[PDB]
Amino acid sequence: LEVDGITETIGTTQSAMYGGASAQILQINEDIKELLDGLRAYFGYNMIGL
Amino acid sequence: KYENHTVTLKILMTLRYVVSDILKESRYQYTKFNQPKSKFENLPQKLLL
Repeated sequence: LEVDGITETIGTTQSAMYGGASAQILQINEDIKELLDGLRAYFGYNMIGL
Repeated sequence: KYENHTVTLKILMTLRYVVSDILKESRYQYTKFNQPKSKFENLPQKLLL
């Protein structure tokens, strides 16, 4: 935007292919995957006979 | 000792300005985003000193 000699321009993280917060979601997903898979070791697999 | 003499000097002085004319006086904007209601704000003036 430009008015009477004062102008401002901004380029945001928002994009047609990715959302603004997509970066944080990607990191959170990464952390959860390590956190959950490691935590699944504390409980282990489930078994049942037949 | 210098009753009848001519004295010459070099000096430093602080800078000073006065306003002769105001150029691009008033610039405006109706800021509304992330506000309870519309607000009026005065953007910077330009001064000719």
